[PDB]
Amino acid sequence: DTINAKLALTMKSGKYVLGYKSTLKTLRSGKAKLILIAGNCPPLRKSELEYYAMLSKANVHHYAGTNIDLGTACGKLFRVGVLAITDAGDSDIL
RNA sequence: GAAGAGUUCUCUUUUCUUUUUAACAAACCAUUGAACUACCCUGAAAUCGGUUUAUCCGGAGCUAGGGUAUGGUGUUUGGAA
Repeated sequence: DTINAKLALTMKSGKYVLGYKSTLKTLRSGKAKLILIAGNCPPLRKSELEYYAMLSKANVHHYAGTNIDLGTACGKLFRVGVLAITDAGDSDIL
């Protein structure tokens, strides 16, 4: 299966936050299990998000597709630069 | 409104003139006129919203709420009656 389907599954039944500021909050709290980073993300931000994840022992997936594709992949009609998944629910993302 | 003047068969509570306030200094300031202009904080937006005369803006963080800065040929005064 593709990550888009897993992302579509985990948003039907699951927990998530969208965007940079909310992602940092879940990484700080320790409830972020997996963060998805858009392919065209700012290069400095990617280093910061990767560092936050390593400190909180969360997985990072730099998956191909821009913030436009990531926004579409979550079913939203706006660009998404980074996702944080606190709960897969019924999906097999983790 | 006031002071003076012009006209006045008749009419005209009339017509005309004067009724000013500098550099500089201080405190405020989007109030009273011009800002959500830029930035920050909270928060996280699809039933998408905000918004200009001019359609641009937002998960790279909208709307909203509260702040910070920019400051006079503005205000209140000193100067200055």
